[PDB]
Amino acid sequence: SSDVKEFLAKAKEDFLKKWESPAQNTAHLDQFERIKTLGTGSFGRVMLVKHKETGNHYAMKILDKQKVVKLKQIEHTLNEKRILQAVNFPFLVKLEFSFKDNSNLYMVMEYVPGGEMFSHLRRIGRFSEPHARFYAAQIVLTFEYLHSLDLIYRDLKPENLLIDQQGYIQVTDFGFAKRVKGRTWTLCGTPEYLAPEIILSKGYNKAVDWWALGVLIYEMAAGYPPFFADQPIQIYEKIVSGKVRFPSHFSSDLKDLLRNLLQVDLTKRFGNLKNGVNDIKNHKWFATTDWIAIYQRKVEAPFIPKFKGPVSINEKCGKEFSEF
Repeated sequence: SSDVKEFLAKAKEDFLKKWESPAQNTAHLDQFERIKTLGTGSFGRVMLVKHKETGNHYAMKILDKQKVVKLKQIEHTLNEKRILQAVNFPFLVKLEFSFKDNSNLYMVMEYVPGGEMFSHLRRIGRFSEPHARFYAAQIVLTFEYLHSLDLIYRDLKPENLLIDQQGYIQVTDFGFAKRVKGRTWTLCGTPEYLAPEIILSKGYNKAVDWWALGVLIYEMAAGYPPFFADQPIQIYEKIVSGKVRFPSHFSSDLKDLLRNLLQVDLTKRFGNLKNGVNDIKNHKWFATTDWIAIYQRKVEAPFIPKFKGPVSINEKCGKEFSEF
């Protein structure tokens, strides 16, 4: 009943402290040793770095300030960082340090080597229902956490979910996340996951995440998404039709839960009803889920992945990123 209610009061207090005085320049570039490139983002390279004194490894995203200006992403970049430095939940990736210099912004991210659920679902084909359920449980709780903070996630999809070295889920990207009470209108996200009210530009709220959960659950258990096609536009068309076919092996409870998540009518969608998340949590498809044990990372994972161990002399855009 009320153990939940105080956990969330304390979570909000923690979030708001950090959200009202965000932390700045918490480290410096000369503290990290470059190892190699991990990849590329939009504004620059992602580097595997090693903290020179603690020995811990991080994914440091480098962001060219001028390229951020040029791609029209100042506000989104400020906001992403502000959200990341403020949150804290066992299935969310950490922003471990941030800092800036003349040329760049740096986001030193927690680095768990692994491989996305994207690559895993594709090469395994599909997950059994308890396997899907175990991941889904982690997203339910994660959304319950983000939503209590008025944060809409807005980018749920297999590619943003890493399967960690304990086989637990980690949400790895906060690119589209937005803090809003009430409603907002930005068309963003990967087409297969979008709620029809996003596509129709009628404004929408945190309930799109719950539609997107329903999409994810269906994909994990079917091996393919419920709404699909060659072109984004056809995908959008199929969603607005709202004609979901379930595989023959989907249990009754799964189909039941799925009709309530992929539910067009907001007065009926599981998630934002007067009962909120408990409507999902008490749902029959999750009767076997130990919520508390899930949060504590105690449930035995159904699969553990294969182990691994891997600037200008002028100041640029000082005013634009002063809040960074």
